[PDB]
Amino acid sequence: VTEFLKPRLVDIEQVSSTHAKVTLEPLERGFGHTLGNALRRILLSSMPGCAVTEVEIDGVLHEYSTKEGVQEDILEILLNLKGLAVRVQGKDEVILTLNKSGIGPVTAADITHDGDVEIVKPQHVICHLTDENASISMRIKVQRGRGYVPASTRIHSEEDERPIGRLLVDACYSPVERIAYNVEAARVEQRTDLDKLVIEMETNGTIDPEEAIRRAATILAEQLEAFVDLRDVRQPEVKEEKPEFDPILLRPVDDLELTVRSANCLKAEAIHYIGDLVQRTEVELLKTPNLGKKSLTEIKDVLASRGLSLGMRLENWPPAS
Amino acid sequence: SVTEFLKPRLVDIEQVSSTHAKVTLEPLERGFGHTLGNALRRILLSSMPGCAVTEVEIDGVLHEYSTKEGVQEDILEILLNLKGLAVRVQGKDEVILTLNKSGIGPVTAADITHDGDVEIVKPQHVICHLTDENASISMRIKVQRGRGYVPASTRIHSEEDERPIGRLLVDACYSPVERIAYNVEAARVEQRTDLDKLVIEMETNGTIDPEEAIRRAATILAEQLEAFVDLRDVR
Amino acid sequence: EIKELLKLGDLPTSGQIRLYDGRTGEQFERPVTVGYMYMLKLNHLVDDKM
Amino acid sequence: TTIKAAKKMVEREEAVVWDILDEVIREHPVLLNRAPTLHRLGIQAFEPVLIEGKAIQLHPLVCAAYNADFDGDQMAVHVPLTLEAQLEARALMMSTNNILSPANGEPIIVPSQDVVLGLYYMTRDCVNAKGEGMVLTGPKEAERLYR
Amino acid sequence: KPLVGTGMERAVAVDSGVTAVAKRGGVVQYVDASRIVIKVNEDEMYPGEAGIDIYNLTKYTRSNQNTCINQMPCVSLGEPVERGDVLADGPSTDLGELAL
Amino acid sequence: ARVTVQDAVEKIGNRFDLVLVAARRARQMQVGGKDPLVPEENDKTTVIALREIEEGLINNQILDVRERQEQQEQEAAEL
Ligand SMILES: [Mg+2]
Repeated sequence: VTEFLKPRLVDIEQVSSTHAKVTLEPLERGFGHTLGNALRRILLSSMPGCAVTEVEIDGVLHEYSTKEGVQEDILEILLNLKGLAVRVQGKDEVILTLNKSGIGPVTAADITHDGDVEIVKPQHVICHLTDENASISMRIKVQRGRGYVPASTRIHSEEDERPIGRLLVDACYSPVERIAYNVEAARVEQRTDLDKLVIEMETNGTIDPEEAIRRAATILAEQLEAFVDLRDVRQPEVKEEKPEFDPILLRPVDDLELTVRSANCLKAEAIHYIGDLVQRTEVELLKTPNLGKKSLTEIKDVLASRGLSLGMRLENWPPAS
Repeated sequence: SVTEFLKPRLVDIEQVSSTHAKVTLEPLERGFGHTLGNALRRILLSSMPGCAVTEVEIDGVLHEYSTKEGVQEDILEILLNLKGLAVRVQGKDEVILTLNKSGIGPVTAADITHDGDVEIVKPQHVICHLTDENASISMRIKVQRGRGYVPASTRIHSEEDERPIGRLLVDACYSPVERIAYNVEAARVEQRTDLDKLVIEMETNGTIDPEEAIRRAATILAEQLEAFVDLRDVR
Repeated sequence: EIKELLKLGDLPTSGQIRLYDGRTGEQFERPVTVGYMYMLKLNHLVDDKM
Repeated sequence: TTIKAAKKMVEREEAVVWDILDEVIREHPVLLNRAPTLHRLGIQAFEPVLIEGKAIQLHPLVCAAYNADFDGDQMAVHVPLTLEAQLEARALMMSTNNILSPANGEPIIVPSQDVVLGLYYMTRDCVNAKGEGMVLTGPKEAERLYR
Repeated sequence: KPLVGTGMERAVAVDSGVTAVAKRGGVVQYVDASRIVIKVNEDEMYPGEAGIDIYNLTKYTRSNQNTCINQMPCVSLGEPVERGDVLADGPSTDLGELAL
Repeated sequence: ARVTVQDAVEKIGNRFDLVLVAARRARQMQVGGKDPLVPEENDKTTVIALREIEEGLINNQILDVRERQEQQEQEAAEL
C-alpha cells in the first residue's frame, strides 16, 4: 500500500543523567538495522562538538620524560586531558590557562572562569598532585571539529612547523562517549515479529543524550533534504484531460476475443476497426452470408461486456485515421 | 565551515542498459558516504513499489497441478514465467489483463491485449510454446501494486474468493530492483580535499525509474527519520 | 587445474573474495571463500515433524 | 460467554487472542526435553517466547547440556499445568539454576566453538596493525575507535 | 544441473527408467506436455504395420514416499533424436542428467 | 520476570519447603483472593510470590502466625 509504519517509544531511561537507554517500537522488517547503523556512524564520526586539542607545558618537550611535582607520568596527564568535557560558544577555537600550583590534586575547577566557555564537570580531577612544593602548571587549547581526531593527522601539523605550541594529543570532538544499537523482535496485534530498536548511549555530559540523538536526526534530515520527494507528497494538485470516447474504438476488431470464423467474416465486410462497428446496427450484419447466431451473439455479448452498444451516433470519426 | 556543511545532489542518471543503470550523488563531506550507501541499499532491497502478478485465471486448466493439451510446458512453469515478467501501471493500481494466442510458436508477453495505462517493459520474455496448431490459450492475469512481498497461501482473507476453481494464486513477489551495489570515490571541489562522491549501480526489472526509485527510498527514509526527529516522552 | 580454471575467468586465483555486510555495510577482514555448491533438501521437513 | 464461544474464537484465529497468549505465556515456563536423557540435564525448564515458523528455537549454549546436535534432532516440550509444578520448574528445573554438572563441579555452561573462536580472534593480537602503539582512555573509547 | 558432476550422472539418468528414453531413433513429430509422438526413421522402421511411437509422460502422481514424480518434455519440434536418447526428463533430471 | 532464585536458597533452608511455602502463598493469594504486599509489574502470581519470599516479609513461621490470627479473627467475627 506504499505506507510504512511509525514507532512509538515506551522506554526512555535516563539513569545517571548521562547514560541513556531508549527504545523504538515498532519498525519494518529491516529498518531497525539500517537506522541503528546510520545513527552509530553519525554519532561516532559526523557529530560536531568541542574537546581539548592542544596542550602547553613549561619545558617537558618529549613524552618520554617526567616532571617532578606529580605522582604520574605525562601520559597520564594527557589521558586525563583527553576526557575534559568543556563546551564553547560560537568561537571557533579558544585557549585556557592553568597557571596554578599548590599541594592538593589539581581538578577541572582550577581553570580560569572564562565566561565564553564552560566546563561540564568542574570536580573532575586533572592530576593527583604531590603534597609538597608541586610547582607545575600548563595551558590547554580547545577547538571544534567533526569527530574523533587521532594523532596521525596531527603528525603532519607537527611536521609543518615547531613553536612552543607544537604538542600532540588526540581530540574526541564527538560529544558522545559510547553508543550501542541492538535489534529485537516486536509483536504487532497481527504481525508477529518486527524490528524493535534499543539504543544505549553515554555522552561526556556536554549535551543531553536525547539532545544528541535529536541533533543526529536533524543533521541526517539536512543531509537528505536534497532528495525528500521535492515536497511532502510531491503532487498536491490533480487535473484531468481525456477524450470524449475510449481508444478501444480505434483498436482493430481482432481485439474483441471472438472466434476465427466470426473475425474472418467481419473483416470481409471491411470492418477492421471497433469504432467502425459501434456506429452501425446489426440489420446489415445478417445481410452478409455466414452470419448466424454464433457470430452475432458473440459480438453483442463482447460489446455488452465492454459496455458500449451496437449502433451509436457520433460525428468525430475517424480521429485521426 | 566545520558546521552546517553542504548537501548531496544527483549529478547523473546514466543508464548503461535498459534495466541496468547507474546514478551518482555528490558531494559528501566524510563518513556520510558508506552510511548513505548502506542506508539506500537496505531501503531499496527492503521494499519498493512493485507491479507483479498476484493471481491468474485460465479457462482450460482447472488447477495448476494438471496439463493442457497443446502447450509444451507445465502449468507450474507457466505460473513461474508469469511471475518472471514485469509490467508498469500508471493510472490505476490493480488491473486484469488478458493473454490470448493461437497457432504454433513461442508465445511471449507481447501477445497480450495491452491497455493504455499498462505497459510491458520487455516483450521478448517467452511465456509458453504453443506446439500444437489447434491450441488456443486464453487467460486472465491480475496485477496489483503493493509494498514489499507476500506469499501465496498467507494472502487469503476468506474462503469465498477461492471458490472459483480457475483462480490460480501465485506469490506476488513484486520487486522492481534486483541488486543494488554502491561505492564511494573522490569528489570534485574548487579548493578542498577528502570530499566523497557516491555511485550506486542498480540491476532492476526495468519497470521503475532509477531517479524515481532513489527518490522514493529517500522519502521513505525521511519519513522514518521524521518519526523521531523531535522525539520526546510521547505515547 | 582449478587454479588455471579460475585464472581463465576474472575470478581471483586464491578463491577467496572479500564480502560486505548487509546490516552495518562494512568490509569483512580475512577475505572469506565463496563458491557455488550443490545442495540437497532431505525428506525430513518441519511440517511432518511438528 | 461459554466454552463453545471461546473455542470458536480460538479457532477463528483473530487478533484479540494474541495478547491473551502473550499474557498467559508471560511467566508460565515450559519443560524442554531431549529424546535420549542420559542424565537429569536432558529435561530443563524455560520461559517461552513466541517465534515464527514451526520449529523450536533453542539457546545455542544449552544444547551442550543435552549433547543435542542441530542435524535434525526432535525435542519434546511439556507444560506443568499446576501451580506447584510451575513453581517447582521455576525453582529447580530452570536452566539458570542448573549450571554445574551432577557428576563434576565444572560448569555445563562452557562456551561452544563459535563464541570461543570469536573471542580468540578478538584477543589474538599481531605486532603491527592500525592504531599500533597509541594510547586509549577507556574501553568505551576503544570500542568507538574500533567501530 | 549440478555444476560439479562426476560424469556418472548421465549414466545413472539413462539406466533408471524414471525418464523417457527413445526406443527407436527418429524425428520429432508432435510435442506435448503429456504425449510425445515420434516418427520412426524408415530404416529403423518395422517392415510391416509401420507407424510411429507415442510416449505418455507420467504426470503428477503419488510415489511410494508421497513425493510428486513427473516428466517434462525436453525436445523441440522436428528435433532429430537417435536410439537410446532421452526424450523427457523425469523427477530430479535435466537434459538427461541426474539433478537432485 | 524472575531469572535467579539463589538469594531465596540462601534465605530458606533448602528448596523443598521453599516451594511449599511458595505454593501455599500462591494458593492463598490467587485462588484465595487476598491482597499481596509487593508492587506488581502486570505479571502472574508465581513471580510475585517468589519476590515476596525473596524480600523476607513472608515465610513458614509468618504464614503460620498469619493463618492462626486469621482463624482467630474469623471466629471473633462469627462471635
Ligand atoms: Mg542429531
